[PDB]
Amino acid sequence: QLSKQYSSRDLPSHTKIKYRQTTQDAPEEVRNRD
Amino acid sequence: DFPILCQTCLGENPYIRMTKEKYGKECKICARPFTVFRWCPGVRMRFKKTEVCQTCSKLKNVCQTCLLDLEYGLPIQVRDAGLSFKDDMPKSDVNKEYYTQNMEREISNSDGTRPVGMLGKATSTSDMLLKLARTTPYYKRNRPHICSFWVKGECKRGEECPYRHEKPTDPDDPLADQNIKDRYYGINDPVADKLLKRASTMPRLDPPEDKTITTLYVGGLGDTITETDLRNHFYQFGEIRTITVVQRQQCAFIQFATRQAAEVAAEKSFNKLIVNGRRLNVKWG
Amino acid sequence: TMPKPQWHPPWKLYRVISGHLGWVRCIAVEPGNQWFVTGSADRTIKIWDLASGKLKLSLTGHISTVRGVIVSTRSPYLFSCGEDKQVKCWDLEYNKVIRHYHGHLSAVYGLDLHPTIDVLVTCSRDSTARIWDVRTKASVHTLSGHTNAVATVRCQAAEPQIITGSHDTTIRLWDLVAGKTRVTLTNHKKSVRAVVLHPRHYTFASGSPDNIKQWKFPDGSFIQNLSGHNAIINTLTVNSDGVLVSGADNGTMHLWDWRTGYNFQRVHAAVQPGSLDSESGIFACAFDQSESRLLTAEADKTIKVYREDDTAT
Amino acid sequence: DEEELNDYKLRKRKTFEDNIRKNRTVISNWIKYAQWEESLKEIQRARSIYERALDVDYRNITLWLKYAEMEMKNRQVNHARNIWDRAITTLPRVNQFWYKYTYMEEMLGNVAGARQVFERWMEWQPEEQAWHSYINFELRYKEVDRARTIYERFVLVHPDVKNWIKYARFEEKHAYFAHARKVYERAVEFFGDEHMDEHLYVAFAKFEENQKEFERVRVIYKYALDRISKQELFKNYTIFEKKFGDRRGKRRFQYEEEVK
Amino acid sequence: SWQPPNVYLETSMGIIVLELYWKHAPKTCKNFAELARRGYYNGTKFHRIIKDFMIQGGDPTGTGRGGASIYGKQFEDELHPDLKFTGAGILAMANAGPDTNGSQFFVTLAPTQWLDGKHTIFGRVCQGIGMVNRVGMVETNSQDRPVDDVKIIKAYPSG
Amino acid sequence: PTYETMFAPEFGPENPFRTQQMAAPRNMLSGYAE
Amino acid sequence: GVDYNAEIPFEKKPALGFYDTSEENYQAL
Amino acid sequence: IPRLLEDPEIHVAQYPLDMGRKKKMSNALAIQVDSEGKIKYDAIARQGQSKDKVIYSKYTDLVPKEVMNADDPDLQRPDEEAIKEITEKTRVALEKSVSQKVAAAMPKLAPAQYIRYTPSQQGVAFNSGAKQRVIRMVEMQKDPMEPPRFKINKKIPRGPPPAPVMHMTVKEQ
Ligand SMILES: [Zn+2]
Ligand SMILES: [Zn+2]
Ligand SMILES: [Zn+2]
Repeated sequence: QLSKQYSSRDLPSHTKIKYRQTTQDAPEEVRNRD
Repeated sequence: DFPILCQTCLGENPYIRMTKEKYGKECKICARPFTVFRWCPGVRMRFKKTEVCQTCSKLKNVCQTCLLDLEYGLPIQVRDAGLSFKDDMPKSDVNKEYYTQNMEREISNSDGTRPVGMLGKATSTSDMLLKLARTTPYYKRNRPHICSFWVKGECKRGEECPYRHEKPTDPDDPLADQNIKDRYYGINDPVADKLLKRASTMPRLDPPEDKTITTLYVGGLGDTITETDLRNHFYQFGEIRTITVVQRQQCAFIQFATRQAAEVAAEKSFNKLIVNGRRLNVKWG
Repeated sequence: TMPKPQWHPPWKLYRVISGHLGWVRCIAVEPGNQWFVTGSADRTIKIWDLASGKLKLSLTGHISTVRGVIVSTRSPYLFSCGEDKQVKCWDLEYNKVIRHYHGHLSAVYGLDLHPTIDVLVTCSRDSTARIWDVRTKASVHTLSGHTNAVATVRCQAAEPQIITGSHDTTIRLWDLVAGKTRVTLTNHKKSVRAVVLHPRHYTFASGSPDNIKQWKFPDGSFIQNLSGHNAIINTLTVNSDGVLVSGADNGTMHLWDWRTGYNFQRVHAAVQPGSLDSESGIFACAFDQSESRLLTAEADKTIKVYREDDTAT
Repeated sequence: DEEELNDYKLRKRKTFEDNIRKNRTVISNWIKYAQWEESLKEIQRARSIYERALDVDYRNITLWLKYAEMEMKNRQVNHARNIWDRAITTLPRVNQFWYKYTYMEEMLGNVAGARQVFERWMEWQPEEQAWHSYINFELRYKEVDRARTIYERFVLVHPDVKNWIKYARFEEKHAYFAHARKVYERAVEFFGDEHMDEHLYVAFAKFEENQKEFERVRVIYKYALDRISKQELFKNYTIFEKKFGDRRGKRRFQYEEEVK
Repeated sequence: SWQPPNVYLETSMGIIVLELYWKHAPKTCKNFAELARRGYYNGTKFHRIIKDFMIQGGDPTGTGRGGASIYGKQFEDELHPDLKFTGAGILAMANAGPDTNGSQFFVTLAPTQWLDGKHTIFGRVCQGIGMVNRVGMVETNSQDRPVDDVKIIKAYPSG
Repeated sequence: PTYETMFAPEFGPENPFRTQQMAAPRNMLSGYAE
Repeated sequence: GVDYNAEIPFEKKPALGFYDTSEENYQAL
Repeated sequence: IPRLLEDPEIHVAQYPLDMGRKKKMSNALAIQVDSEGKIKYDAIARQGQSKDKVIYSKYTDLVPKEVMNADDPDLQRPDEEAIKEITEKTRVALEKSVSQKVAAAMPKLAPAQYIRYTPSQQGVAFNSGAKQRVIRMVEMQKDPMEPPRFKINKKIPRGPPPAPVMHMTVKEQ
């Protein structure tokens, strides 16, 4: 029983996930670090 | 997906085209939206469509459109008069909503194929209703409704008119009124009451013409049968006293230790038992 | 004991950092030992240089007390949650909020990130906890269950992915994909405020005012009971060296040998220059990535850093 | 009657529901409602009320007692039996449930049933008093062997000098003096030199005293004392006093030695 | 090749002792007794329990479709006019079809007159009637399969 | 999975326990559908 | 309106346990 | 000869101890003993649930188990590979669910699907005379300008077994 109501807030935004990069500080570096 | 149905609704054709709507209608009982199914049963038929949601059928064990039991094709009031009223279910408003909710979870957790608690009871049967249960499909039930222009004398579609042209039912007959909710809960159902009146006349159980008499006056024996048929049928009951046999009129008298056993053998027997593919009819004295 | 077990060096207080105006409720440390973050009743989130202890950056945007803070490992995000009701995702690339996860009915006490999947788990006073899809800001699942406020939640990769405890004193273990409970433990008499998962052993621990229990995985067989220090205890935290730290509302902190329940050290720490004696006790505490520093968040509006003593024996 | 009574019920019934909905908990509302329907002998309704109250707060022990009680008052033995089982299953620690459960079964006559219940109860390793009640239960019938068996488990579950003494005393009461002696031997053997004191050794002395083994008593008194801690001081004094008494039951040499 | 009398079924519930009618049906008796001796029935479950009808066991797979005879696979029935199912505790071999036999067997819980044509009566029980009623009363699912496992622990054939 | 194993008839007695309807293979209460 | 005085609001038939509740019924007022 | 429960050849109704000879429809749910031991009184608690779903009840469950060594295969994180399997299956299942939710945000089905049905009534006069029937299921076309048909707002109170708990001086009072 799911309503057809909506809201402004809900709509798509930032659908992409910013994965950390290598110089940002990817987990790979972290594991190796002392 | 796929409804729950009587064999009598579904149709007399084995090939069937059946359509489906996701949330078509509210169920007229628990009042929720539910998948609805239409199909054409036959050539002159009406396009039936499911009337109640699948859950409240599993609950009282019934066809979706007819609301007649799966096995017996009997209105619910009947098969409850036949076994167990104490199933119940709240009629009242927000209860109904609540109890339906919970029971919907309980059903969700079952093997899926079983009408919940009733089935624990549903096995033990045959008291009467088997004998009043209907045998063959009944197609007169799917006929199109009575044309209501013609029943005022006017209908201007002529022969084309898909409705049915004939005399309706006199509103006098108490069998007319027939609410849905009512037929569901087993309240004052005219049909069910009629079937109850029909149940009573079954010549059967009162017996007891005389005290202690275990004498069984058996009509319709036939000269194919032996006694050994009798004994190997009747040793289930108990300690026989004796058996008198007459093959000139083909009547067999029987005698048991207790009258109780004789009543039993009547009950179990009457208009039910047949052996040697030949009906074995019973009477007192 | 096994044999007067595992000698660990004592810790000393190394540094005291002021500069919150409210209670510091939460400390988290960044994946590279660069900066550690704090949530406060001040309504700010502050980021501090781990090394020097200087304040790098003050964020503003919560409306009420920030209660919980996590720095993602695989993405440059903070997550924070508050008494406000709001869980926010900050993109540390711009120092602004990019998403907000909406739907708890009361204060959110706690939150945590699944380490591989990209899903966020939160606890609220409203007795539920939620599994949020970080990417779409969507209530994947709602974990009904406890009868009071859920307090601390931890998330793990293996079996019982979600470990949670509440003020109703019972721990439930939640099977993530079902959003249903596999195990209920009822062995604390008073509110469970903190839990912690052991880095290597596949065990977990829970703390209550009365005592601290370890658990086997899955299904939480009972294992041990560390008894000693009795306070309303807000923090349990563990090093790879098997050092378990218990914070408390009365200010006290105790260090434990994870294996045995040997409580080697008791630290009672002075309250700040002003302050009042009653405003003592540590709301929370954490370990840098090197396991060489213990950071505590205190009601006296400070951050204390503890350093393991090198002369020790 | 027919309608007039009915209206009354709606006003009360509706009021009860309103009270519950307003406050939700505050189970005095739940209970009063249950009681009223019980009084009208609408006990199926009452059952549902109690179950609803349990859904709100299953830990509340008054609620459960009222529920079980209601069933018993209406002679609904099997309902009550179910309920009791649930109560002890979900709240095992509540001793009130166990005491009532066994009492009910005893009243019904089901000794076996009661025994079964007590065996379940004992698995929780409860409290001295519970064990006493189990033993006493057995002793309302002859069943002395059963009683002794229970004691054998009990003195290890709660290995307190006093309990051991009690066990020995039990044997004395029923004249199993051979076994009583053995029990004392076991107690002293078990506790060992490491820890034992006054009470047990005194009690053992008293036992042998009553057995008329005075020389043996002195042997025990002396040898076991020297074998262990002695002086603590109060205990030692008590022991000494006991010894003196035994002796009583030229010869005031230690009168001078104690003073000097 | 010994026709011993009683057979012993030490089950989880309790111990049941049975009398074989070597008199009427030696082949089936030999089958059952030999399997008992072998330990064939040890660890098996009473896979079907039908209240007020029967209890069926003797299937090492637990499926209701397994089991095999010392005669190899299936064998012939030993039907007999004196052997009818009147009363409870009657021991008989369970046959899918005529003259085909597997170890599986069943114990009546009541008079079952309609079964004579179908099955060969092995014998009769002697001790364990409380046991069989308690087994009979065990909760089962829709397929007559017990929710818990009621198993035979040790089978013995003296004689 | 051989014919011998797959199609071997289920052994021995049939329990009247089930109503004509109860005895039928099923997926969905009213019957079996696929 | 009839969720009260007609039909038992919401019904929980008690669960049934190792004993016989079939026989039991109760008296009027 | 006996004529009592105390004491096939008999050709008598005999019921030896207590097998019931008259209808009762008794409520009682069979007491059970498992293998060697115990009357399964814990069966109360399970009652609502399936056998599969676990529920702690006996005292033994409560009592502590010790040690387990530095490590044993007994406690370990399923493995890399189990995690990968679990994670992947989980991921797909969640995505399906999400797409359904997301269907709202983004306002077309064309499958004709056949099914074969066995009835449960049978009897040879019920159909024309077929043990089966076949039904072609078709999804009904929805009118895209149709408003939400029916009203969802209605609200009904939250539904209700507690796990066992297994967990004062006058002066203190
Ligand atoms: Zn409905
Ligand atoms: Zn129909
Ligand atoms: Zn017309």
